[PDB]
Amino acid sequence: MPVTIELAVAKTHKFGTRESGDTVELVERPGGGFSAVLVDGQGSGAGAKRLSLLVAGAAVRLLNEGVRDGAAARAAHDFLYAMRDGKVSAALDILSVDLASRSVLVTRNSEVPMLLGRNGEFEQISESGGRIGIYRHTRPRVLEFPAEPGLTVILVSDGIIGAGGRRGQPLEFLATGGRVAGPETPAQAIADELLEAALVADDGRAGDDMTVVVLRLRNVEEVEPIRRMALTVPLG
Amino acid sequence: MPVTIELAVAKTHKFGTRESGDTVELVERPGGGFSAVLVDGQGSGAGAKRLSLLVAGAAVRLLNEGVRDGAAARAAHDFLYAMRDGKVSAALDILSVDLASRSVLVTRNSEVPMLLGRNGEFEQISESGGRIGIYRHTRPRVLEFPAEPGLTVILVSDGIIGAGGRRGQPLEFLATGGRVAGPETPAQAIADELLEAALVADDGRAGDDMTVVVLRLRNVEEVEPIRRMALTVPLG
Ligand SMILES: [Mg+2]
Ligand SMILES: [Mg+2]
Ligand SMILES: [Mg+2]
Ligand SMILES: [Mg+2]
Repeated sequence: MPVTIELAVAKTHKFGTRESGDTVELVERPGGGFSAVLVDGQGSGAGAKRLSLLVAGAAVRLLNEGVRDGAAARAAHDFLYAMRDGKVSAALDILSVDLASRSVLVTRNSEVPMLLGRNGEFEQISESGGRIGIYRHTRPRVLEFPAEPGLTVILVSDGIIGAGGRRGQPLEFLATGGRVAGPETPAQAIADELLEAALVADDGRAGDDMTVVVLRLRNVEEVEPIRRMALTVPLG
Repeated sequence: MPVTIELAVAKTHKFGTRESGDTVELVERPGGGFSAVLVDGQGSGAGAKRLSLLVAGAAVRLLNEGVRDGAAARAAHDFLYAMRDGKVSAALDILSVDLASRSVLVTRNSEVPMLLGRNGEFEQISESGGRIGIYRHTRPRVLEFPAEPGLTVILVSDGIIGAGGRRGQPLEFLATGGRVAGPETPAQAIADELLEAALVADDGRAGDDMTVVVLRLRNVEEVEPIRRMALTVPLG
């Protein structure tokens, strides 16, 4: 069947800082479809943000050129490894729906778990290639799923996994994801609600930058092929 | 005053084609804030889309690197002029919220009117540099406005302006914009309703790719700096 892609993001910064070192960039693939690049750079605040932007940018450039996701992740690593002399790490994920291969690809270098929903049944997946920027020969670990209606992917930054840690009551990630992801729940509502649960776990003072990325594939129930995108930034 | 920023896009393609030649890409600005890059490649279909992705990708790269918006537009022009040997053109606009300068910039090489909302009313503005790609000495025109509550910018592709040509009754752009953009209307609803007005004017058969980009700055009504992004698109 034809598929509709919903992607959504909800994110905030560590309490006490004025910006996040987590970057999510969205890029249109020249073969059709889209990618989200999630980078969580070492550190917080201004410097962390500058570097996460450039790391994301290294991957986004290559994706724009139709370079394959794995190669793009390796390039982002090579960039960070060269520019910071093997001293700074970052978590990197690339989450793609490739409308030419009819596939969802997840290229992971993060050491944070993800959730996968298969028609409402969620599981936690710990497979990743670990962080980029430090080991010379770092490689992504890769997941590929047929792009069918009912597939959901939830990717987070470590600030979500860390929520509650301050008071020794860590967020139960898999349990909270399955809870919030109802059958008709839109991607944005999953992302919003997972982030809110993490914020409640940190008593409203994020202990680290927090980012939730949700992909939901569903059946087509809009007849005109309209593409939409929206960004909201409160408190600019 | 502090502002909450909404950016929304609604877009579809020319009837009888399978893809749009118009591209919108979003990029986070290193100095703080973001840019939307709108490109309408010459013609329609896959050729036009290749061209517009090529230009948009260049402009995103430059803005990610911190190249100032007017310089970025000229460099995107230099890139197209080189890659296609001076033979092909594109309409380009860059719409930026610069959170370091507290301003909204519109860098124009499109030759398509825009709408500007302020003082509780709308105006149509045609100031622009030429299309990019062909003329060696192309330069952007840059409009800047303070980033304050109550500011709206609506950018469109020429398929919106030309809607209603077939039936003899062109879409009334300013009247429609003012009608659909009431004080409390969200950016996505404005984008959607203007797109639909254009589709209706073309009797449900889009005469040329149609893209609506809406930026709305509003008073802060929220308390947590939680950024949200959403993309909804066919795979298909
Ligand atoms: Mg970080
Ligand atoms: Mg982190
Ligand atoms: Mg065109
Ligand atoms: Mg056009």
